Parts: sequence; C-alpha cells; structure tokens
Amino acid sequence: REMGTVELLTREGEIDIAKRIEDGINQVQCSVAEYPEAITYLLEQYDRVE
DNA sequence: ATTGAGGCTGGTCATGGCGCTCATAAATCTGGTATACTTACCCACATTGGGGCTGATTCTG
Repeated sequence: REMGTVELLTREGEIDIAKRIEDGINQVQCSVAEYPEAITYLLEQYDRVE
C-alpha cells in the first residue's frame, strides 16, 4: 500500500531529476570550493603523499 | 674399642632431543564495479470480551 501510494516516473521526469541533482551538486561544490581551508587541506594531503 | 677398605653421600661436563620464537609465501578471505530494456506476492465445548440492541427511569416539545 505505502509503495503504491506513489506513481512511477517517465524519461522526462528522470531527466529533470538528474538535472536537479546535478544543479544541487554543482552548488555544493561551489560553496565548498569558495573556502580556503579546502585548499589548505588539499595542500597538506599532497605534502603527506609526497 | 681403633684403624684399615667398601657403599654410598656430596658435585663435573657437557649432552640431546624438544619447544618457543622469527620469517617466508601462496592460498584464502574481502571490497569493488558492470549501462539496448525488464516496475503491486500468493474438531467439539466452555469461557470472557466487544459491539449492537432493549427496555425503563429522566427529561422533553
């Protein structure tokens, strides 16, 4: 019953949801790249690798 | 009742198979990713409790 309360998608809905996911991921990526501590941790990890 | 020897009490010198410990290594055990399209399973009794009536005392239009 709980599963059938919802209706399946189509190709257009799948494309729209994928686009929304990509947009959210891009926004999160921009927000986390806008900080310098990310670059600091990247450099520290690269130094540890080297 | 002594002093002359055997049997038996003290320690020598390694000795030798056994057991714990180190290290190698291939077999065994774990985590991980696959892109034509696949969308709702398969007997008979006795007792107590819950729900729908059934009046029967209280109030009503």
